[PDB]
Amino acid sequence: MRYGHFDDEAREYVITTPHTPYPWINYLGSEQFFSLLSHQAGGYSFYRDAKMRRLTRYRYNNIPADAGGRYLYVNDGGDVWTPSWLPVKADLDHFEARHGLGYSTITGERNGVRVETLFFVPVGENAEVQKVTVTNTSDSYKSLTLFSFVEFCLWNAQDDQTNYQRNLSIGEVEVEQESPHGSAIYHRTEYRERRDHYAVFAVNTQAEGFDTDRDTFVGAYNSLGEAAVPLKGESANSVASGWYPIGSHSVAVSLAPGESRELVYVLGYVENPDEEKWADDAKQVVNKERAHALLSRFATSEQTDAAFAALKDYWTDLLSTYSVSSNDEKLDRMVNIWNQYQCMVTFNMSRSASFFETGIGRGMGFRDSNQDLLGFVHLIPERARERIIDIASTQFADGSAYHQYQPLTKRGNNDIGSGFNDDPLWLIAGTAAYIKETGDFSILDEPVPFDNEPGSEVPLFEHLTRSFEFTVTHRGPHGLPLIGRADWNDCLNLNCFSTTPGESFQTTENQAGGVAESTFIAAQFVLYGEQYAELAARRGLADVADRARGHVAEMRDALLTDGWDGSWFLRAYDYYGNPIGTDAHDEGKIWIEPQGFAVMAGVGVGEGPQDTDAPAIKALDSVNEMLATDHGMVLQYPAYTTYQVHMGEVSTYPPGYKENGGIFCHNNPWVIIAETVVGRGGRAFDYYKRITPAYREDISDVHRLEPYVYAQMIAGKEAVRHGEAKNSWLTGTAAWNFVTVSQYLLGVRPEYDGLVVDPQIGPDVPSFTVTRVARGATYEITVTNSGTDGSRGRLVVDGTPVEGNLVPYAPAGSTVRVDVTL
Amino acid sequence: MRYGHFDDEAREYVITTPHTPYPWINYLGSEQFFSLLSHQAGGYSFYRDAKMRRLTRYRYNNIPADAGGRYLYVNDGGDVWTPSWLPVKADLDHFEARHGLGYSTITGERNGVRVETLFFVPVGENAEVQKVTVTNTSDSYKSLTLFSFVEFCLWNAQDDQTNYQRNLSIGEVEVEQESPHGSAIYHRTEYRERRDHYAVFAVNTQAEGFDTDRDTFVGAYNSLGEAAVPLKGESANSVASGWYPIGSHSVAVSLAPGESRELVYVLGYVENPDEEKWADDAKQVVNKERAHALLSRFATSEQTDAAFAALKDYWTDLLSTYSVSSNDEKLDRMVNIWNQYQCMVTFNMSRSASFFETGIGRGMGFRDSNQDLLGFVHLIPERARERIIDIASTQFADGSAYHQYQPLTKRGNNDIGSGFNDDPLWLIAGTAAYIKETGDFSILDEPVPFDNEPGSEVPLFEHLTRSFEFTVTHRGPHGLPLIGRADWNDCLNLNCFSTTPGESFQTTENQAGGVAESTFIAAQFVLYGEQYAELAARRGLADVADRARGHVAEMRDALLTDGWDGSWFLRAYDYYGNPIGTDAHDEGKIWIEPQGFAVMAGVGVGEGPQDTDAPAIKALDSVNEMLATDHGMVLQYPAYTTYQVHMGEVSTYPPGYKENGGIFCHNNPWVIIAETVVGRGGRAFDYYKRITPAYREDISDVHRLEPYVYAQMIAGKEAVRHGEAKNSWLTGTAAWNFVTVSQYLLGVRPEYDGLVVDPQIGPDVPSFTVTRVARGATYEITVTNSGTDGSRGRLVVDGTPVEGNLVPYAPAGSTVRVDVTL
Ligand SMILES: OC[C@H]1O[C@@H](O)[C@H](O)[C@@H](O)[C@@H]1O
Ligand SMILES: OC[C@H]1O[C@@H](O)[C@H](O)[C@@H](O)[C@@H]1O
Ligand SMILES: OC[C@H]1O[C@@H](O)[C@H](O)[C@@H](O)[C@@H]1O
Ligand SMILES: OC[C@H]1O[C@@H](O)[C@H](O)[C@@H](O)[C@@H]1O
Repeated sequence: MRYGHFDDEAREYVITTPHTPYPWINYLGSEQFFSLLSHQAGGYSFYRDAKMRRLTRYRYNNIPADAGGRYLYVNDGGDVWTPSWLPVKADLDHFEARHGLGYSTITGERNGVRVETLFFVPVGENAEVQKVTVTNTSDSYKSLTLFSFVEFCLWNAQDDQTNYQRNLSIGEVEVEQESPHGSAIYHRTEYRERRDHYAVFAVNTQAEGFDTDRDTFVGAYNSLGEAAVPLKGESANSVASGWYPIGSHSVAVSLAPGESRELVYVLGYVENPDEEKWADDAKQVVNKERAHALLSRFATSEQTDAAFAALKDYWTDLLSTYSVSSNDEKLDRMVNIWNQYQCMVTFNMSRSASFFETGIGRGMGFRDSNQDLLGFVHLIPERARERIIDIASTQFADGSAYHQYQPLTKRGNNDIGSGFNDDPLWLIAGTAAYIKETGDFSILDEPVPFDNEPGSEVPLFEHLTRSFEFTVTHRGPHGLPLIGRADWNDCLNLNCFSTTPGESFQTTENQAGGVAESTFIAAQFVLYGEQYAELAARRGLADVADRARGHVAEMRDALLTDGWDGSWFLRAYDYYGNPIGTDAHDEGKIWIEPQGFAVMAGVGVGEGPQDTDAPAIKALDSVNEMLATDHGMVLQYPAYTTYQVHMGEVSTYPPGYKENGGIFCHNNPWVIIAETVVGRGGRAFDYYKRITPAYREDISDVHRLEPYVYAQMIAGKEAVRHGEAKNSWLTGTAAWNFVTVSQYLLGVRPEYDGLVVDPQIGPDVPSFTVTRVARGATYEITVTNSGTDGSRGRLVVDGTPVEGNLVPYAPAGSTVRVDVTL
Repeated sequence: MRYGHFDDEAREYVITTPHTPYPWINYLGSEQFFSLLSHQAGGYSFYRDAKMRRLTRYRYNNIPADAGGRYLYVNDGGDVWTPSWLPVKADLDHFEARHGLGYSTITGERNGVRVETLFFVPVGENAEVQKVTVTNTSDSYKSLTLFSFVEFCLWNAQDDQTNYQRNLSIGEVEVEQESPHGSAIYHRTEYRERRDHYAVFAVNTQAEGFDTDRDTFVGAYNSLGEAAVPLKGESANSVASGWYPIGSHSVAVSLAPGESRELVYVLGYVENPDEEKWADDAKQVVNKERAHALLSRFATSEQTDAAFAALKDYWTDLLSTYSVSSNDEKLDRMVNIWNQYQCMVTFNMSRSASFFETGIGRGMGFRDSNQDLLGFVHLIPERARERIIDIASTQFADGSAYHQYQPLTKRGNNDIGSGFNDDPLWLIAGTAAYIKETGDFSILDEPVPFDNEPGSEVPLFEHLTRSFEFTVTHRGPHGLPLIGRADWNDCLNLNCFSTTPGESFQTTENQAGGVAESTFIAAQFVLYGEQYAELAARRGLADVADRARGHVAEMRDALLTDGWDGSWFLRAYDYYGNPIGTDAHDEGKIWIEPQGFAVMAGVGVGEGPQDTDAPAIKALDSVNEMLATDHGMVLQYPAYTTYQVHMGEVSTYPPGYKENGGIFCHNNPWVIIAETVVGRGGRAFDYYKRITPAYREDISDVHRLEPYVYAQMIAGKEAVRHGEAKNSWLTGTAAWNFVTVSQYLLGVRPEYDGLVVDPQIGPDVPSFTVTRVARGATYEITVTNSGTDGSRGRLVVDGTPVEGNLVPYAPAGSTVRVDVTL
């Protein structure tokens, strides 16, 4: 069953019941200011840093989940309710929430009163803005008191929740009932201290009253759903002095039948230059100039409406780079709208804040930066370019890099340090793609430091060389790369050997040496080894290139021998050299990562889909028989039922969950592409459909999480909860699925010397057109598709039949028409 | 107004309403296993380590506060309620909660049904046990279904609340409906991996049904107060697979009028040897032997009742060391019962967990270990002795020590390291007191390592020498000890100079050198310098002693000159040698720490209370005019109204809170004693009364926190919330107040060569007897007291008038009678 439906025209998902299987959130804000917003108005806002600069408080593991948010308590003749349904849970005659691009509306009607709220963060604005519309839809008169509600976080969220001995005493506000454009509350905790910023909560009309103390507003022994002030019908005008500060105003609205009222609220993040902090000599009153300026900017519905439409323009113009038209409206909505939206969010948010990720840790995987870039680089190339240079500057001079990178500080994480031997090659993956997309080889010439050390700068290409050579000099007895702490799979820790709860599986190493090898880094070395060879060759470094090709060929040999178990690739070699991922064993006979990434790199690919002796085909057939379920392909099988001390975290998970038999979506697109590579488009589109939001909307009660975005993890076949997802939104599944549907199924992928036009999607999408803007030009690609295994497209270019699958990059401002037949 | 009353004969505080100003908790367990228990049954349990080994989940900053705990949902013919009132909040005909020593009872009656629950942790047991008694007090028949409720924490509480990406997938249970003695649930999260321990939740009767999944028991979009299973009237028999695991059973009870039912529940922490973890070969089923054994131990009311009484015996026998009988029952109840109880708790719990301290950080201040010891050393000398040796082993070879000590690991905290130059002398304060109490000078001969380094062991006395000499070699231009990062006052950071939110005020040092001095360490050096001199001299090290006396005399000189502002002592010298705590300034003219500790050490004490030119009297008169309020003495005055970058954290607090103008109770007993020293007992007893639980019970609505225990912080005169407390229970206020009332007001303090009998309490306690057991002997001390300033007691010993105030230590098993006249 479903709990809403897609509104393609509006570019929205519309949730028609407050009773979802789990809270479904949206992301607001696209620059420095962000918001988490559920269909019930829960979650929070933060500027830049979701740990140190969080404006509002949100409790993970609340009972019930999503119990606090931005609330507008309606008091209608004594009866108190909220349009978000929660916290109050009053019977609503109508409820609807619409999640769109950088905004959401929530609407509730009860007893002849309808409240619509537009939530969004404006462009060029560090503020969450609420446009409220109250409509008397009854035949009688209405006289209402509306109580707005926000609960503040004391900025640093880790502290706010763990350091009560200090922080129950530092809460401070200022109250400005007669604000230039209405009424406003200032949460200024620690502005007295080292903070040069405060928060503002305001409404563009004169408030009847207010409240900044949470215990006075809500009452003792009261849940948000029973708050005392709204039931009383009148604000308590509480002034906070420590404890829990809130933003709250009462607004009086009288309405004839059919008559409506519009109100605008702003949640703002205001900073001041250090010298400009105080309005007064005594340094007690905050300087509110900038806060008034922001509030002058949203004093009217007309202003607000314009900021909104502008936001709509931003996103409208942003998503013009790639779109498709098909028989299949689910594919269309994913390719054009929801998958691209999700990829921008992963860029803007990294892995900081989610209903699952708790926003306390500020870091993000070096490997995750790089994979994420592949999904948004067609949208924001100049930004992408700047990202590639940021992360590459933290790279150690020996080729390794920090396993985690801080986007806010643009520095590697020292505490975690290095050691994950797949991390380095990921920088090549990022560079190569960025350049194929833009043709900006100039970046390779850009100066980049090692470990952010001034005067150590070398051309970026030399960094790729460090990354390439790192694997060459760190191989094991079989010639496969040493795994180090882990490869892509963080829970594969072969140098951990831990028996002590609370030691870090990824960092702690209880045995010093060993020979642990990974087939996945091997496959990655062949794949991104050849991309590096391509870049060195074009660069004019022919000697370096042929030589790197030489290593790549060596790794290709190793995989197909020491890396091959007979019907699929081994996953790794352990500390003592015994194989991992072999049919000889009982559990973890087969792992998905090396099967997909290795065939992604042509290793084992024979003559065709018919070449069933081709290892790549044996592997892919093994992946189908042993790992693929209706819900996606599981990570390995069988899952580990007892703890394997030699293998780190992977076996600490119960069968069917996460890295132990979970369906890790991130790595499924690897098999999908591998399937287009070997020439089985139908099987590739099948797999892609099994894990894609649009196609899972029907089984929402199983999925639980948002039907519009990818989640990291869907419980595998050995979990009772199979089909159930966790960890939605922030995941490399987005980037890799976009790259899969856009470049391999649809078949439109940038190359250095032109645009490949190679569709591989199977019979289920017989016809489609792709519109893409590449190098200033627009290509219109009209595909007629039998979808037959091993059929590749013939291009007709601008009315003239051509040979091969590459289309030459036309000049900027050009329109090229490409006819493809499969 | 009050919310209960003291029950002295039961040794309990009884809270007669569920509607306290704030949740009032108790501590259960006295060995390895502890529980936090509010008057509403909220809080949690943990074994040893409140961070890594926490059995049950508790949310700080819940709305409303205290919303989850151990709940027994009563379903009486459809009407669902709880005896703890919360979560459900059903109208109760009767409610009462009684907090006693290591146990509590909670009782609720609604519609002819009464449920009494005895909560306690048994001696020699790692388990919280609940004795439930259901009594049909109506004239009609009753048929009830009781639903027990516990919500598990996934052991590591920091992880459990921040690592959802991993931990929403690792929740596991086992359900045993037919347990040897009833029904039991096993929470075994991560037992699959590195944990050798699980938890058990059971009832000594056959359960009708069960539930281990929180979302099924409580329901979607439901608060604990609305849980779905109890409303339904029947358990859902949920099996937890990830998400949130709970312990819950339904029990069917039918009752004729007047007839009652008794049920026993156990919350248990069961470990297994590594080789004994599994009942099965497949290693899937937990070995429940030890869990069954524990449950066999509490299968009956008779067993339970005996464990209870034994617990009562433990505490009855434990608090036999010191008691007083007086006209004043509040003094009596504090001296005999509540103050002594609180001191044991600080020992057992350190600073790990309370409703204000969040149990995530495992550490405790080195200085706090030492001061705490002074309050419980008469109770548990052998343990104390072991503590003194534990902390002293982490001390660096140069005299400094870790500022924080881990009691569980018996290791100094490395991350925080050293630098707080008052910390070292605190080890002398601990040793000297322990030895005066016991006469065990043998400890001074004990081998102790520096920084836990094998082979570095030196006699303990040498450690005291390191501590003594550390101050001698770390003095400033005026001859006062360099403050380092801070002295006792952690928020006095003179080498911080920070302007960056999130830098640690106590550790980060933005300026390398300076000359910051502290008068408080100076006073501490004179006080504990002379104790050290006494110990070296007795030890036979005459040269070392006279020499240390020499330094002590030098420090005395410095304080009364470079340390004296005219009418009180300066607080310190800053980084650039400018005074802090001087009448020349506008804010922080006077600080309390150096006034009390310095006169505690006789610095400035003249001829008598009449000697008004004596600096000690000027200082103490200054403390009275400028710092003392009806609620206690404030920390400094006036409080800082703007941030002082040169002074660290102290000024980040708003006036009247914590270290900036808050009433820090810990340091008030310093002035109180200093007042008995100068000979003003009435003023000393006045001050003591202003901050003591028994005497504040009347103004509970102001205090807010528990009226039976000391809190760390009462808002000072410049806070609007003046009179309001925070941070109850875990504080050095307990130790120091006990030492104040027991040794200085009442006047009974151990010395090396005998027992001083020197009362100084003022007119308000005209007569009292003290019963003290010291060195195996019992002293009965009968005081007749005019309470006149400057009157000190004349001892008559065993019928014979004697001279001076010292009574010779009689042999073990003796009874000495001491008559005192004042
Ligand atoms: O780190 C512990 C310290 O935190 C500071 O913020 C508090 O003001 C102080 O009372 C406490 O000792
Ligand atoms: O464990 C597999 C993957 O897990 C993800 O949670 C991490 O972000 C990613 O870096 C890793 O490759
Ligand atoms: O450190 C982040 C990692 O945490 C592990 O517990 C998870 O299994 C893995 O998916 C994730 O990448
Ligand atoms: O800050 C003053 C006091 O604060 C307490 O929290 C610290 O534990 C104690 O060491 C210090 O003396």
